[PDB]
Amino acid sequence: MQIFVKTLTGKTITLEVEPSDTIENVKAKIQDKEGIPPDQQRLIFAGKQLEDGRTLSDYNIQKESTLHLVLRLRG
Amino acid sequence: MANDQDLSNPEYLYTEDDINQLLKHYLGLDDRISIIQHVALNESLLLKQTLHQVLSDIFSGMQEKAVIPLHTGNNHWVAMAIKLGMNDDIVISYNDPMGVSIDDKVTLINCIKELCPGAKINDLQTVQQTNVYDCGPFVVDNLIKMSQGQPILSTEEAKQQAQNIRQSQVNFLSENRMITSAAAALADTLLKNNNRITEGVLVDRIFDNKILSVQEKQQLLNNLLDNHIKENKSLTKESLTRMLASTHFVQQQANVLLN
Repeated sequence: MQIFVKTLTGKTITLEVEPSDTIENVKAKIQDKEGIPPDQQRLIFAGKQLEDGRTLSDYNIQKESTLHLVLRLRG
Repeated sequence: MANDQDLSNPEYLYTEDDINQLLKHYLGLDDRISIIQHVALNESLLLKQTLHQVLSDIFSGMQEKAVIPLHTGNNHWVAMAIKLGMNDDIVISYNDPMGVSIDDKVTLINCIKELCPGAKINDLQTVQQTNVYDCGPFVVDNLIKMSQGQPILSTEEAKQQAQNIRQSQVNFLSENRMITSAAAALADTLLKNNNRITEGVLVDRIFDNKILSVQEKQQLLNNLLDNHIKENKSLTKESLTRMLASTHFVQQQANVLLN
């Protein structure tokens, strides 16, 4: 299924995912596409930060859901 | 892989990516053709912005023509092509493989009238698709013929050739999946643990690679130098894979690279 990730620069990333994908898997896909290290990524769905070892279905992410991506400063 | 990814299924349903890969294969050597990747009827703003961008590039001479597989519904794509006619006018040719007039897609029409009311619209309105799964093959074949200035398949020709055009397209899709998988494996070995790599680091990693022979490094690097390694761009896994997939090297050694 298709999900979208909003970024602070106003661009929307489109990802192809499975409900069984881990959050870490989703961060790996963002790294593959955007060059962003997973350790710099914090993902949010509907007011909940996404924990790396959970799956997309743990958060009831749906087809065409939108996530929010925030990058860490420094680190 | 999911069962709905099996190319041997005569009823395989094309994805947006399949269509894009086929148009790039059959039309993409000509840099002056815009191949539009993701545009849908249920995205009025994005659709108006993409059409504005395409018409601007054709008017401003940066592009000669454009092919647009427009997604209108469940597994349904319509073929829209845009080009410069012989009378200093923009010519919009269109065919729905179901034979529905362009007037049924009012959001598209009102978008074209709003953006270019002085464009000519050739709605070829030709029934071709005879089942729910053949929209993919025909949008691809239509866009190629329209951008070549050749007549699209008639209703009767479409019935005879439906299986042939699908066969040769999925033959490419199968070869292309292999090339992309090889390119992605090679990208992994070159990227190591990095989030991005510069073209300069890419060159040094190919030099230092302990798997490829001297002759393989030489072919790969000559391929890259032909179109890349000019400004030390920073690459991701995705853009490196695309770069490698386009090399003669990976196309000629994809199987060796995977086994």
